[PDB]
Amino acid sequence: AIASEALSLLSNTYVDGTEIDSSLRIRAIQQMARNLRTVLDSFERGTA
Amino acid sequence: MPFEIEVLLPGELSPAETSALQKCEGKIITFSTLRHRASLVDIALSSYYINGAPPDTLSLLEAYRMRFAAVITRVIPGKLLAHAIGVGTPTPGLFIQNTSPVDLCNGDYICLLPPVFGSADSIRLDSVGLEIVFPLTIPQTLMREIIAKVVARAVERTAADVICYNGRRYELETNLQHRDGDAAIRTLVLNLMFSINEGCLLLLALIPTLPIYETISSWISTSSRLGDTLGTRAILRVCVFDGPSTVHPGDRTAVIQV
Amino acid sequence: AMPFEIEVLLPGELSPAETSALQKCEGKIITFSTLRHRASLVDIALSSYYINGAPPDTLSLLEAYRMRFAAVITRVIPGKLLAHAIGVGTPTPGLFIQNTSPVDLCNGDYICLLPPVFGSADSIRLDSVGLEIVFPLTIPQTLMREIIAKVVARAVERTVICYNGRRYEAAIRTLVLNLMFSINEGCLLLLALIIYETISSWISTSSRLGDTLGTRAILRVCVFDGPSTVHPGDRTAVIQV
Amino acid sequence: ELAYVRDGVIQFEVQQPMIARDGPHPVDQPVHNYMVKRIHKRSLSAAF
Amino acid sequence: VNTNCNTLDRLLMEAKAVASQSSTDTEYQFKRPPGSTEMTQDPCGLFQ
Repeated sequence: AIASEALSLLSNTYVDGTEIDSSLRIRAIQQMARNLRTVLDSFERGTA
Repeated sequence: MPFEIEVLLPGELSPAETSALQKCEGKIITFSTLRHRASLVDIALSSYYINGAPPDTLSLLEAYRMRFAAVITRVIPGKLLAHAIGVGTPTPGLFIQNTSPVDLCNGDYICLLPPVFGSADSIRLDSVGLEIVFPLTIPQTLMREIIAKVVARAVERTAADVICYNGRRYELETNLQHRDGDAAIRTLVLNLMFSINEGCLLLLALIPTLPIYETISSWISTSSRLGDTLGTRAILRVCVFDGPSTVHPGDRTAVIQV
Repeated sequence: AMPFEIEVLLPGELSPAETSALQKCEGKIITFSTLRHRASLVDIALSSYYINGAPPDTLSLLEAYRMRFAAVITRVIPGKLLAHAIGVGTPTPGLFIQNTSPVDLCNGDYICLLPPVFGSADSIRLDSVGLEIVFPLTIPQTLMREIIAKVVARAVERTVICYNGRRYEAAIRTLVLNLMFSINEGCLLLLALIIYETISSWISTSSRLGDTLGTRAILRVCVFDGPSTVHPGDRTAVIQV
Repeated sequence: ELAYVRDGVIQFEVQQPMIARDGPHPVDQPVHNYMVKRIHKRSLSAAF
Repeated sequence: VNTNCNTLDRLLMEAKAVASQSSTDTEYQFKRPPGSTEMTQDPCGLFQ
């Protein structure tokens, strides 16, 4: 799942040329990607 | 030399209960023995126990006289501290607060009495489970009125509670009695005798009008230490420099050690 | 660890002999209502005591003298008065005393005070302002009871004091209205034991009168390079506590 | 971005002046005040 | 212990360094003085 008021940021991007590019992107993108790859490696694992 | 006591706290209790007791800054406790290294169970209510049995209001009084009083001032964010007040002479005057609803004046004689007005702010604990009790700070003058009328029912206990002050009337409570509180009555069954000698029959030879000197000296010393054991003895003295002249309940004050 | 000071306010244009009497008056013990660095004169005069129309009798004047703060007067600038405040733990001064009592004193004994019952012989009568400044006595705490009980044992019948080797010899008439029956009540309560509001008086009133007539000493004498006996009217060193 | 946020306590400190009096005595100066404050979010929309 | 419903395993948490249960000096077995510090080991009152 993805939580509301945080699923809303990745449901669409209305930003254009953000000034502070590091404040609220990596704590969202990395935090969600460490999960988006756990679900993928889950298929790599459940075969065993 | 202010003999310092260090009572550092185990960490099992979450950081909330340190800010829940930080409303208890500058309050007194009574140590059984004295040493610069101690623990937290040393002054929890379970340490004031007797026989493994819950003490009463009376067997809690004779506990104070033996155990030393000290003034805590500051909760170090890691440990605790106390200024041993009974014997040594701390040059910087220790701050206390008056948890008892009774107004103070500049120059009072405060003593230690277990709570009677109805409720206090003793704190419990959920990890280690230590119940630390507090005493109250009160003037000697009204305390001598309290102990009389508590023993007034203590002598009814082995035979067969409202006081006025400040325009106020505060009740007191009395636990279940112990058949040995004997000793709590043996404070005056020995004292009433040492008040009368051959010079006290003439004190009846002049009654309808309102070898004698020895009864006019011997009785005087008796009268000071009739309640010194029957109660306790003021350990401090109050004085303020340029604050408001009246100390209210629930607030700090400035005292000095006798 | 610094000392306390009290500064007394003095009026102006006083006669040049009473203002000299304050040059004759140094070393006595003065009792203070509250410790304040800005202090007037009248506050340590007899008029700022427990007056209910009359100067306070010793029956409660002793209670005041014990409840009130203490001090020792020292050298006086022609302008203002300097006196050291004692009773808090003021550290290690060169503190002396002037004994104001008809009794004698030796070296190595505790000194306390008591309210005068004898006279008003050494106090200052400032007839210009109409205000009286009074002072207590200084007796050893070996005689605190042997000075009090001995004069009132005489005062019970109507209704020689020895120390160091000098064979020497109103405010009391109110005090005996609370003591004659203070022991007759023990006599009665011996029969009353062998009611809940009968023990309500005696234990509390006896204890109100007991702590106060078993007093403790606040000064003790000391001399390093000097005599070993101080007579009434000297200036010799002591130590607080 | 006041959207990907839950709460904040922006607490500040003030002074407590002490009028320097005459000859000393123990007063034991106060330490700080340190009041803490809560944050509350409102919002408003339109219709067109 | 009032937390009987908040745990799913604690036996391995509660059996390391329990305090002493009796005096270690007396000619007899007296009780534990409240000024004790000895962490004796007890497998006995563990499972009863």
